[PDB]
Amino acid sequence: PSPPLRALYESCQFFLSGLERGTKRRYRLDAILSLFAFLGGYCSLLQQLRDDGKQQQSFLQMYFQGLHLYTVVVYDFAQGCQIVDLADLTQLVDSCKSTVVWMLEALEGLSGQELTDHMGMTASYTSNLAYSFYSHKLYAEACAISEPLCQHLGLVKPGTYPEVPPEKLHRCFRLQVESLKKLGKQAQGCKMVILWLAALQPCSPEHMAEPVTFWVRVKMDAARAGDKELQLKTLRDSLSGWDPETLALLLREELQAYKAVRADTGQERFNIICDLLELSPEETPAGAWARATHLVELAQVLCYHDFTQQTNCSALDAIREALQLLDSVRPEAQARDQLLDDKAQALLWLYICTLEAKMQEGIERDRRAQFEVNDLNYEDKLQEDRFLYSNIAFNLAADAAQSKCLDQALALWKELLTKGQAPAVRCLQQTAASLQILAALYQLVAKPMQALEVLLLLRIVSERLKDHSKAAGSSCHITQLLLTLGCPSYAQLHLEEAASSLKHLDQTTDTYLLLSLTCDLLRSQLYWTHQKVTKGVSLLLSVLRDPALQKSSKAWYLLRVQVLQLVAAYLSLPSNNLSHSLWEQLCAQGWQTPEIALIDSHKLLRSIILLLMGSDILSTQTSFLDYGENLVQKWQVLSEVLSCSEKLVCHLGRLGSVSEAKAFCLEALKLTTKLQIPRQCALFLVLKGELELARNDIDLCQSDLQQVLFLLESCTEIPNFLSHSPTCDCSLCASPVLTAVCLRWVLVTAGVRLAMGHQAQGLDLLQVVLKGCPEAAERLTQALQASLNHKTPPSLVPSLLDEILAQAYTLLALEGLNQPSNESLQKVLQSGLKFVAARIPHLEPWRASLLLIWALTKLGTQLFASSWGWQPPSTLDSICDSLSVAFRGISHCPPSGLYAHLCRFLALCLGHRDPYATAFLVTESVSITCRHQLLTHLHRQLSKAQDVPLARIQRLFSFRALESGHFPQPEKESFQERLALIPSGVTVCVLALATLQPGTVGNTLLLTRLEKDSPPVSVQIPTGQNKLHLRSVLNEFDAIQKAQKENSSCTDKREWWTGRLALDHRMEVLIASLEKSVLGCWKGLLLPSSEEPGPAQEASRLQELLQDCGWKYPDRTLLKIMLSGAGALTPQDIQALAYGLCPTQPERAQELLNEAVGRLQGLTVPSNSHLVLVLDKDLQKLPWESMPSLQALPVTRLPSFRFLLSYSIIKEYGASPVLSQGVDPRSTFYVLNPHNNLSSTEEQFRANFSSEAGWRGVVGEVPRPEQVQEALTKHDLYIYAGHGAGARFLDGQAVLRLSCRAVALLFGCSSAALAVHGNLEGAGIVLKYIMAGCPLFLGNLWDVTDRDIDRYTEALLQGWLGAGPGAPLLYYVNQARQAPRLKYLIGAAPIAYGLPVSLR
Ligand SMILES: [Zn+2]
Repeated sequence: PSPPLRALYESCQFFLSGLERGTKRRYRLDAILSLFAFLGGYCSLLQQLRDDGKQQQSFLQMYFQGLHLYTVVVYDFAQGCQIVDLADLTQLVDSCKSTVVWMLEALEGLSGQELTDHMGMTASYTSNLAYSFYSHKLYAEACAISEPLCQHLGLVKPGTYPEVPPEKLHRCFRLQVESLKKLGKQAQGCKMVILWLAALQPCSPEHMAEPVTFWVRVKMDAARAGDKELQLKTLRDSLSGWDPETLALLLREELQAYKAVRADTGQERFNIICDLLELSPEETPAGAWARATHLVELAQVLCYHDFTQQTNCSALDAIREALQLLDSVRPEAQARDQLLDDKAQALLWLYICTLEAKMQEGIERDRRAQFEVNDLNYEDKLQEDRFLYSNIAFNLAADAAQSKCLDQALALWKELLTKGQAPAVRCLQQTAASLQILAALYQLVAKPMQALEVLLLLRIVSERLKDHSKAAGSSCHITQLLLTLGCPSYAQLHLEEAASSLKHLDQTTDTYLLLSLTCDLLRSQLYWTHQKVTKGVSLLLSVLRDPALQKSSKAWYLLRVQVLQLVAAYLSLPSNNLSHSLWEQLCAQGWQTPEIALIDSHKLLRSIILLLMGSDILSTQTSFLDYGENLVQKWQVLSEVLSCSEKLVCHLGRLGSVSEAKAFCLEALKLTTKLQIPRQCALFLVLKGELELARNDIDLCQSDLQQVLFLLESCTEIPNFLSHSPTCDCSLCASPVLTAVCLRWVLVTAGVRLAMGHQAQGLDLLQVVLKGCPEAAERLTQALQASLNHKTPPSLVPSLLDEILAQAYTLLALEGLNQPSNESLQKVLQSGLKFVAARIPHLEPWRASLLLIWALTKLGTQLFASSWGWQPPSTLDSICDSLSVAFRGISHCPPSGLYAHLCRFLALCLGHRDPYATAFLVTESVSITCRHQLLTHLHRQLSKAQDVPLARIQRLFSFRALESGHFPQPEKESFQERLALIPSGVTVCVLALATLQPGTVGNTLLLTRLEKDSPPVSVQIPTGQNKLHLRSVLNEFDAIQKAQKENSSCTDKREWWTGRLALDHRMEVLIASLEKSVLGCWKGLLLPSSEEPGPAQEASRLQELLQDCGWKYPDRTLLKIMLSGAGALTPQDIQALAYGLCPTQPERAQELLNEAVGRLQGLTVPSNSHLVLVLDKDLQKLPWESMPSLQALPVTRLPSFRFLLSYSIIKEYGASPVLSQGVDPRSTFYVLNPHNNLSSTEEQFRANFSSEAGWRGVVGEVPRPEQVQEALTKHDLYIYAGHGAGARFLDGQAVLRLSCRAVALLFGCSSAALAVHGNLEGAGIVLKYIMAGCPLFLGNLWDVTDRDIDRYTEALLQGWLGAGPGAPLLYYVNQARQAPRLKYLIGAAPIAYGLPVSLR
């Protein structure tokens, strides 16, 4: 009784002493006995509460303390639970559940204060027990121990549990809801969430956020599980008789939660918005406000999903209704900050929906909208299409109205956010996201400065929202945009702000790593612009080797794209910077030239865009899944694609490849046509005009310029923009992109005028361009100063404006050469040289061009005649040094036209003083564009791979595979290593034309003979001093071709035949003039040497005497080569040699040479050998093979010297089977009469091609690409007799993809001919065939009139196919030229490309 109760105090003291002894002592199984003792004490406490009648508060506090001690002991036990004590924790939790039921009963009738104190202690004990149980994964036990609490909690009216701790209430509720979700209680979890909401009802909605989030989570789990009844059981029906305003707020919060989740939620949001519309009234301006907000949300939902049938409303109609409602609303002073940014969101989504409608309409419009003799210009015609009228259907004046919405939204948001006071908008998150989308859209439409304004505002929001990741992201974007414009200094402050803000994040999230990598990449870029390349390479290498760059995610892909662009920027630097050690480290990654990196970046961008919006946008032949960041990323990817295309087009146009540049330009034009943006269209049209100018197509360029003028006059809401003042605010002057387009327009117009011969107008226009560029730069500087407000004009602002000025200076100086008398522009060379010298590693090719102009100006002939040893019967030091420093500038990536001029001019200057250097320079000036294309093709093959022959071929062709030092020590070392690799018994001859004027054809021929174990031999032949110049021969050849075309179209055949005979006589005269008037006595350099001893002895003896005779440079090899053919030497050529080499005592030299020829007469036996001819773009047209002296030798022509070495490498690695085993006359595929325009050819060649062995053929129709595919890859002999080479079926790009393993006999009109458009190098299918690795290629050089090509084909085929086991094809090729009636008109057409090929 009372004494026992008094003893119960002593018992409690003893229990406290035991607990002190049991402190940190896990009772384990003895916890059960402790709980039994506690249950006895609880019975005693019930008896005391009966006796209590702080009468009972003291006993309640004692019981609470005992329960707290028991809870602490159970928490320790669960901390040391492991596998076993969990079972003991079950009994402990049963006892604790009995105690919790007792505590809940005691908490009843707690009146006040204790109702928040005793119930608070009960809640704390329950929370501790629940944490211990749930942490032990005892979901069922925790649910059982927590069921009594929330059940009565939720059931009780709002008065109960008043002002209870929301966190404590959340803690139990969150634990129970999480346990239900993990167990998948489904309905039970939803009802518990309902009780959670009911209990917390009298409070502000931020406390309701977590329940709502849990409701959305459980609903979406039901969604993955296929449940829909829960989704039907929405908040409206669930909450039932609740206050409508709270229900509307809860539905809005649920809508935002559904926007957050990463799943497709179109229908759920539609249901929520419809329910919001039903709840809202339409008799109160607050109702109008709610209706407008719901309408803009409905517009967001409908702008991407198709729900028209069940809504009977369009996005535009809904958004216009919302706009009218918003404009009608009269606000209240405290809530104006919501009407602002409500209007802004509405206008922005209006713009987005109108753009989407335009895109869909254009896609549908474009989708439903859908026999010349030579095929030289087939790919050009195929590339070109008719879409210029679409541009007229493109520049509608609705664009100003469309952009007005975005401008007004920006203005309203600026007014909202500028003021210092914290914004009162309910959700700043959505404002920040919409600001990001607006900035992306502004970038996409080529309005950069306005986009920067938005980004500054986004950072302001990040500070208010205290979210550190977005501050770093926005600062990185700001720095990237600032550097793209060309302001180096203003990038650094924002970069440092990003670096400072980066620190406040956990160092394990992907965000931290991505931001750190981006900042390091930006630092590397900033070093590149500030001449710190040495550590920039280190930073770039550390970024590249980092394994986290390869993680599969869309955010990392854009970082990879930017890294690739920076790699391309680094790969465009002269070898003086860095060092040898870092160069192969950089090249070891797998990118050897900037264009390779740019192409990889473009491919990555296309792959990214493929994953986001399908593929209908890019080309004509899924769902968007708006997810948050996807909306921003779409516009970002489109803008990046456009910028990458612009860079690629500019670089490829500069290099000298025009076909690829035109392809990229047309693709970009199509893309800009679909989106309906005139500003980008104008820039790409101007670039296309510039590309067309280089091909000499004046009218097409003029049409494109007219289109540019029409578009410029369309958006401006002799052209008028030339008269603008230096300072202006018009749309053309306010924006830098438009200013760049306008400045390019005048350059292209001046180029066209100069081409047409209208001089003195092009100079006038180019003066305008030169004057205009710096003033535009200064206006851009002022504009950037106003926006960013640092109030300090930042250093310099280099940009694309610099390149425009450089090219303008180049063209002005080049025009200066042709008119030497005008002093006013004779200082432009100096001015441009100073201007370029300022930016050394940025305008190097332009510096090289200006230096070449300076050298040719100082040229003022016999000036180069003291370096060679044959004269036809110090300034040099300065020219050599200047040309050397110009050569080292562009060696790493030379333009295809300036390199040849530099190389051949320097080779002329050096002369026989350094034979090795002269030979290297002459060899390094032929077929450079082919070398670039082969490097790109090799990279494509190697990338397809995931090899050793490919690696060695890459080393042989790379521009940087050499050591360091002076000029030309590494060049000579590499050249000697190449020379040691020459196959035996092969003599290589290079014929190139030395051009003085960099636009015309010269009159100097350079000849080089390269041989194994022999020093190189070089010589120069001037042809301007004698009649019958080289240009005379070229003009006569062109005249003969045009006369043949004229004579082809006639009716009477008498005149036809007479004209044909006269033309044949003219061609014979031309062929004779080639040998007897151009080469002269030096025909012997193209003949095989001698192996019998005795010519060497005679050469040595003659050398000793001729040294005294007056030979300025004595060479034994020259005499050996000339005397190896002593039999064919005529008296006149002997006189020419003696007079040229020996001007001191010509008479004695003539006598000695005559005696030497007499001694060597007869005892000459030239033997097996092979000659390779390397010709430049102008000499390739002439038939060198049909000279009388060369009509007895095997001759083939190759694009360059490195190709022979590549053939040797392939033969050593045993890839090519033809040059190892021999063309087998069993695998033949012939194409006869694709389109039936020929009749007699079929009749003649049908039987001759039918009755054979293994001759698969197709005759009558056009072969499908698969057949020719397998006929070129797998067969051995491919023959085509149709008109043209066949580019209609197998275009060059299809050929490049293959491996060529056959010999192609193309018997068509101009099959082997290379098209020379302007100053560009030759282009043809033969080049692609050689790139694919063709052992031999045969084709005609000029157009043929048929009926004699028949006889030539018959003779050649019969002879070579009936030869026998094995014979050289070149012998029968030379023997078959006598069959036709016209021996020089049709017999001289065929030529051979490749290496000699024989049968088994
Ligand atoms: Zn203006």
